[PDB]
Amino acid sequence: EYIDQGRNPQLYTKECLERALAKNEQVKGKIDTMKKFKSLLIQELSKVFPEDMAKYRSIR
Amino acid sequence: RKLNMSILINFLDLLDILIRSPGSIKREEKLEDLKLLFVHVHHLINEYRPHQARETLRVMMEVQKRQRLETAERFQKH
Amino acid sequence: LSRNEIIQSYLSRQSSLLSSSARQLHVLVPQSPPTDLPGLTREVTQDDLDRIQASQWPGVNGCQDTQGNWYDWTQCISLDPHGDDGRLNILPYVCLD
Amino acid sequence: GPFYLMRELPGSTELTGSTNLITHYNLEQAYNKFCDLPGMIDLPGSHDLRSLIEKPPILSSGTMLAGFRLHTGPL
Repeated sequence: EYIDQGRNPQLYTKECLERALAKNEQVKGKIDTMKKFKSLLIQELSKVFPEDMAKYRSIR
Repeated sequence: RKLNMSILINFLDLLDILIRSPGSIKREEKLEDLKLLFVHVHHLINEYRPHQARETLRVMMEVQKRQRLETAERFQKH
Repeated sequence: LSRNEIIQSYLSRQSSLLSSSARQLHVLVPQSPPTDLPGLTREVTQDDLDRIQASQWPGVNGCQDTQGNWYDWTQCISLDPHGDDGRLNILPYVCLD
Repeated sequence: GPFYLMRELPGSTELTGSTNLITHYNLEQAYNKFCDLPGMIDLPGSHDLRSLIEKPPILSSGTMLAGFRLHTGPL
């Protein structure tokens, strides 16, 4: 179909590579926000529950 | 208190599942696991419900007794 | 489910906080090895019933507190477990009538 | 002591979506190259209806006898 449009199929290669990097960017970003949220949660729970988060950081 | 802290720590371990290996088998266990914990947190406090029931009878009786004596004293003054 | 937006997320915030909510907490209560029917097994006596009627018993007849104020079961307790202006309001345990 | 229903977290860094999947999958140099073949083939030929019929056949998917039966005059 891109040959029907008269372009290079190299453009289709570029677009498949770009969509691969787009999905990898989105997934790494979601995992990074989960990392920041876990860090914030353990900070605030260590503020409010000292001994329990101490034993959790011990056990890990 | 143990089940509260266990619920929070299993939520943190579910976050560790979602960080490390989302395709693991354990998350299904984990999405079952804290469910069982939540069931117990309800099942313990439902066991406060007969006790609360019995206890409200007790305080009702005390209030009942007090009101009788108050009316008695009120009437005697009159 | 599909989309959460600033206004709707803030609606979730105020609804959840209005459902839920210097220390001013209750005085901690330890474990209790003497319990009356199973644990200590007191033959029905009289000091325990007089304590449950007249005196202050902090596990049975009420909830005690820091700053000293006693609250029995029919009252509502105002506390502040956080360092904020938001106050926890424990409702009464019995609610007579 | 231990909390209820603690268990072992998975292996520290197995395959995730947080890695660079392309560089792990050996596809980096192709991207670094990449980031018309009608024109690149018109380097060879002249230019680049019935070609729509060519693309439609693409979307759908006795030589001596022909030279002997190809009789037609010049003018």
